Amino acid sequence: RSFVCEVCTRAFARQEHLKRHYRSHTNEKPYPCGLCNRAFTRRDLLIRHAQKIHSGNLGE
Ligand SMILES: [Zn+2]
Ligand SMILES: [Zn+2]
Repeated sequence: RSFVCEVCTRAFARQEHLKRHYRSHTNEKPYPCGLCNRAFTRRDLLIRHAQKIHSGNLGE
């Protein structure tokens, strides 16, 4: 069929192309804020981000 990335469901036509593109889909910021569309490296950071700007109440 086609080489589609298993992270953003994109499309390709080569294995080496999607290969190097997959390397940037695992060591990326695993804490994407779902309020401002940002990214963090630590989990404690994402909490201090919303609780200080968005909000808290268990969530965000
Ligand atoms: Zn991708
Ligand atoms: Zn945010």
